[PDB]
Amino acid sequence: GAQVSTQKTGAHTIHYTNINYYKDAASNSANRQDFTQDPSKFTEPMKDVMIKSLPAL
Amino acid sequence: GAQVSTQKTGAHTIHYTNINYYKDAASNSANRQDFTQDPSKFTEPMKDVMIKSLPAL
Amino acid sequence: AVARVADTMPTGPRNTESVPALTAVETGHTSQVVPGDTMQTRHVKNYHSRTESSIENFLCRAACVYIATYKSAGGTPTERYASWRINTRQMVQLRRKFELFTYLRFDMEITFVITSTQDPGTQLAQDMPVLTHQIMYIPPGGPVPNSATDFAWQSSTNPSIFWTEGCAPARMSVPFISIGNAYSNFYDGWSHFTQEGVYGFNSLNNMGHIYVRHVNEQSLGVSTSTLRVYFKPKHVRAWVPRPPRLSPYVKSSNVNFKPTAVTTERKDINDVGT
Amino acid sequence: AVARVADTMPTGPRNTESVPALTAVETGHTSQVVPGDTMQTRHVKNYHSRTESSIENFLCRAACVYIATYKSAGGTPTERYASWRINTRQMVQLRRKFELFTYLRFDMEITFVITSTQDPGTQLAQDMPVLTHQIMYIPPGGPVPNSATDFAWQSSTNPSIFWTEGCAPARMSVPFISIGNAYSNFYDGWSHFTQEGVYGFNSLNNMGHIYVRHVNEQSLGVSTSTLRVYFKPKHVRAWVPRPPRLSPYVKSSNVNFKPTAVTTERKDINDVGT
Amino acid sequence: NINSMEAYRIPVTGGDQLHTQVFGFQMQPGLNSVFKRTLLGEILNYYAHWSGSVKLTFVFCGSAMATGKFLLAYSPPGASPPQNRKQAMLGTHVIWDVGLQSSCVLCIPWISQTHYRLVQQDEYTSAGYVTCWYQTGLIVPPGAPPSCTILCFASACNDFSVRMLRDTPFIEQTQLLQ
Amino acid sequence: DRVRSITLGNSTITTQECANVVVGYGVWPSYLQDNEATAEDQPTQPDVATCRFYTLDSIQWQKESDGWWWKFPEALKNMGLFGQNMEYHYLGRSGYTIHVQCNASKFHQGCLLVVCVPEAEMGCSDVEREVVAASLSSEDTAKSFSRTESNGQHTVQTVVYNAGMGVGVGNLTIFPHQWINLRTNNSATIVMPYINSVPMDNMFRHYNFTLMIIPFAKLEYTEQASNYVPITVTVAPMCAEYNGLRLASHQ
Amino acid sequence: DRVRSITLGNSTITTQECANVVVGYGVWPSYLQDNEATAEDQPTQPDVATCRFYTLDSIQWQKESDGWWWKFPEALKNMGLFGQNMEYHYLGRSGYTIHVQCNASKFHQGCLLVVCVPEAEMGCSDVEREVVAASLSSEDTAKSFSRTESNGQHTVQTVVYNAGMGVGVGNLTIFPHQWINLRTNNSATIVMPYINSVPMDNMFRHYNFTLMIIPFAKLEYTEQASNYVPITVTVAPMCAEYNGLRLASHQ
Ligand SMILES: CCCCCCCCCCCCC/C=C/[C@H](O)[C@H](N)CO
Ligand SMILES: CCCCCCCCCCCCC/C=C/[C@H](O)[C@H](N)CO
Repeated sequence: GAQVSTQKTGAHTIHYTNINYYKDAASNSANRQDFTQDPSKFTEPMKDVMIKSLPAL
Repeated sequence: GAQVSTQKTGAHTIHYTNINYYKDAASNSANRQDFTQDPSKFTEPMKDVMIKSLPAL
Repeated sequence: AVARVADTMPTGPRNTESVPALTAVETGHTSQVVPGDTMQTRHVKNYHSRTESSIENFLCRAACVYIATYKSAGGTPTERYASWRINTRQMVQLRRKFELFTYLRFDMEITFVITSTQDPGTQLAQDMPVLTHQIMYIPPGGPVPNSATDFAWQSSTNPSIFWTEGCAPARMSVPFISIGNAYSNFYDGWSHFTQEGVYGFNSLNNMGHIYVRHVNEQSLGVSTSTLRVYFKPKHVRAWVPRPPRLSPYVKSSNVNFKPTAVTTERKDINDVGT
Repeated sequence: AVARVADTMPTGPRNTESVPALTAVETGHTSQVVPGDTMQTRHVKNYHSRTESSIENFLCRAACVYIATYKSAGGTPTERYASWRINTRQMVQLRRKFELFTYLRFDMEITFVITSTQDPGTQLAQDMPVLTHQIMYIPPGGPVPNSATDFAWQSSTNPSIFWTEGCAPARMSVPFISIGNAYSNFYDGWSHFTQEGVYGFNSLNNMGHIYVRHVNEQSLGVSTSTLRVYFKPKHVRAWVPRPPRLSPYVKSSNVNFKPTAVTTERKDINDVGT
Repeated sequence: NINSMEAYRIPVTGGDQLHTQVFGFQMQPGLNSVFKRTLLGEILNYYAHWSGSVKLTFVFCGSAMATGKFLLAYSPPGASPPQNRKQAMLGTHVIWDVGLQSSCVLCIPWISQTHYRLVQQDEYTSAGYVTCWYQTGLIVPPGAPPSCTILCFASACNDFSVRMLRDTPFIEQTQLLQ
Repeated sequence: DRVRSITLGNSTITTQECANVVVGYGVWPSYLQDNEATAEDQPTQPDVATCRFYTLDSIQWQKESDGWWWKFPEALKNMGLFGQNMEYHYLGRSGYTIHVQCNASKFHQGCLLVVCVPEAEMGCSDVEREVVAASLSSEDTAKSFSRTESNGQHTVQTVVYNAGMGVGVGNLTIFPHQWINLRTNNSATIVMPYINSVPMDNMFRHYNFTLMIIPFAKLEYTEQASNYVPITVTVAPMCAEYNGLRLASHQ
Repeated sequence: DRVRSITLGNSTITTQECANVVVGYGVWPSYLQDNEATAEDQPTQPDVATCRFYTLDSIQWQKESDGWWWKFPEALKNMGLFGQNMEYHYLGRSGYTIHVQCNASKFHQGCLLVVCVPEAEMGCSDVEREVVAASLSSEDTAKSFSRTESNGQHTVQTVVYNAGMGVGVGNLTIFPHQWINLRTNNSATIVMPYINSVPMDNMFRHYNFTLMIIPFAKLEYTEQASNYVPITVTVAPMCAEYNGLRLASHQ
């Protein structure tokens, strides 16, 4: 039950504890530490992979 | 005492903790996660087992 | 997982002697025909569940069962406290949900919501401390208080809860306290062996009374209060399901009714519009 | 660490055929040119992060969505309680943040902030107990209360929360309760298959109502109260980002507008001053 | 017919036939005059959302010498309701031959774009119509009753689901019952 | 056994007094192989939207009736999406399943012959002339036979004992046939494969086969009984595919 | 490279000055899996007869022009057999491929923005009212933008810099877009997948996405040159499937 996770500190006793008390997944706290990203779907939505140094046309 | 059980999430840190504080079984929380069923007593209350593909009469 | 629903297996065309649609209701049998017997279906993975439709998720929601008012005045000592023979028949929203089943066995949480006001007239209060209420449960046969400030409000064995106004509502748990093995919602019978007396469930209801009062005199004015009792049945097992009721209730001790129509009317038998 | 930004690698002079600055926007492509392609840079270790700019850190902040007032008077029973068809369109600060995305799927915490006062006039109270409020959620199709002190305030199946004044605000959690698989903020279509009816998202909003009342009569005077509902979406996934809105909103059920200028004016095209 | 036993019975008759519908109703198991008061529709009014496939079983309660064939159609809600058997044969339909086995299950599939439908439906989550038409007609021998009676049944399949409990808009009160 | 059920597409057909299923000349309807195909382009294959049961119009078996015929696939011109692919595609190839149902009583009597005649070329009534297309097959109704000789100048010779072709009507039992005897039988189902000399053919200028229903033993009853005995025809295409997509014609 | 060719069905599209192919939000159009499907019955899948290139009407890029829009799939209502399956089936699900072509010269100049806007909800011109369906999308022609404010009572607000939605017209570049620069480019092809909140939807009461063509840099030329520069739009459905076959409506 003790899900020991790390706190938020800036890169130049950092762990916290969290218990799920209620029987529903919507009762939990916010998922504030999921930091994935994939910007290639909007920046490079091409069929062919485009190289920077190679010319486009 | 720590009865670690799973939360409720939809199929496409999910565990919670529960302690019984009081000395009586009626003091507990609700049994919201007992999902058994047996609908054959009202749908098929027959003496002989009836097959779908075989004719009834 | 638990407790999901069945998937529809994929189906092609067919020309068989094994017809599953043709059946016979005369045997008293509900058919097990899934849509794959009468048409071509596709393989879907049904991820729905029936967790919200179980017995415990259906009944574990608190519902009001009584509304009782009482004063803090002088004179008419019947108004200085309230009474309730314990029922699940006076408020309809919980009465109809219980009466889909014949028998019931459960535990319970009981929440008291008390909400006061100041009574009008001359010689008002203008500075009052908080109010405190005593909610005594009397098992069947105990000493009934005739008024407030009585000897029966000591409650050396009757369970009583004292509650000041402004805090969270009072709440306790109660086990399965019946004499038999199930709370009979319906009782087709009598009370005396000579087939005389009280026909119905009112002879089986022997659960006791509930008394609520102000433990404080005040000494200046009157303040009415309204006790609302809430029932949440937990650890519920139920047997012998009944049809839901059609006609509206009339009495709190009877299944007496007036004959109502089976549905609401419509214009034609073939009325697919509009 | 996660989720930091890219470092600028050091760069010297160059004379190449591989020019990275010259590109072509006609392909619909945003260039990946870092500053090391057009000038000489130095090796810095960028320790910044994008934790504050994620979807969950952007939307998990509570915002007001409604302001509802109700009385405790006598007469005009529509003022004795308040109603709300549940929207995220009436208050603009949360409406604009949602409408940067087409679809949304999340859970929610809902906080109720109730703040009362004493209504003027003759025959005031001068000694009142605390107030208590019942905030009933009615899923779509349920029994609507016509006034306060109604049979529909029993709520045997509707979730209700009772809250005395003076304590912490009431708060509960709500799952993803939509029919589909995402809360559609935009719906380019109709309600009937004949391309008639209600154009827009107002046909997709079937979430139910919210009713709030005083559970206490008082019996002397009037006290108004103001319910403020707060929405915090958590466990948020979002799809298909939209441009942010330019013209101010007019209606709570439309994207209707009046045509506004694209920016604010300035004196000249070459206006580096002052 | 709602204050009698005749609400549950469907009239079928003799000559000639088949330019007439047998019955017809919308597919709305929680909000309809037809089958919101049945066993399926009473539990549906305790919930807001529903899903799954619904069965309809039809018993022929005529004489044992009467023949007949019927068309039991179901139509998705995309277009207008059918007015004859040429428009009703294109939807999901079965053909029921009345014989030694006197029942036929027309199993309405779950065709929608959403995973759930509302119980109190609207123009968005409409499900369509259920019609019935004469295929051939009743042929009875001399000395037999010329008209018969069909009964309709409704239940759920094994992939039915409900969600979002609410109070029913079916029972009311004004004061406390004494 | 006497109970069957034929499920194709989103439609089923249930019977309770069945003779059997005659299946063409032995073979089952299938798709065109790569060994025999001559159209170069990719064929379309709508499984559920085309191969399903279509109920045609109903006729009335009177006591003086003599026969009817339907020409296929022209009878399913305005039947659903099967008729919409015929207009848009120049080529077509399909097998069928012909369910014909007529229930009367234990007290009625009669007999029918349900044949499927491939390439049923029909003769005119005025010799040294030629029929027109409006006299060979109606839009959805049945073209009937006449007990006497047909006098028309551009109609089919609809005499019944020559079967409209010049052959003996008793010798029609070579073709895939059943009999609806009202004493023993209730319905008649016939599964016909694709019978042609070419691998595919345009299904506007070539009636592939003709369905004929002819009462050999006529219908009689008693005045207490019913006096309306109808016949219903329900035909499903099977393994249908098309080629040559162009503009719709007609229309 | 600048030369491409897109072959779908019995139709090809050849270009010789191409930018690239923008493919939606990354993904390719596909069929509905068994993991996500909710319709119980078997779906139809016409490969060649439905998924092919359809050429819409042609417009005229004038020197004072400001923009147009088409709403899909309502623009292909009477386009072949794709529009015939929409009427017969209650459900539909498809991806698209939007080829927009406009060749002028080495001496003309101009620019266009070809966006595909999912769920492009559009605002009325008379506020405190509502649009009608005849003002949102014509039967085959293009609905155009206006340079000034629209005065109508039941029309779309067709002002161009608010893009008919209330947003900035420069910020439309989030959506899958190309640019037809007449200096470097000749055509613009965009492959859009199926974007919806539900797995399938009825394609009569729900415009899935709107195609907008807006000239940011206008068209100018010299009097020696040509004075008719048209734009042609060619849209092919991709991986289309349907459910819920009933009678045709409408019609
Ligand atoms: C002041 C302390 C109050 C303590 C509260 C306990 C009083 C309530 C005890 C009785 C409640 C048990 C549940 C009763 C259910 C119904 O009687 C059955 N449905 C009818 O048989
Ligand atoms: C008295 C107890 C009150 C219980 C509170 C629950 C009521 C609120 C339920 C609805 C909230 C769900 C979130 C709704 C979001 C918007 O409707 C979507 N953005 C629009 O589709």
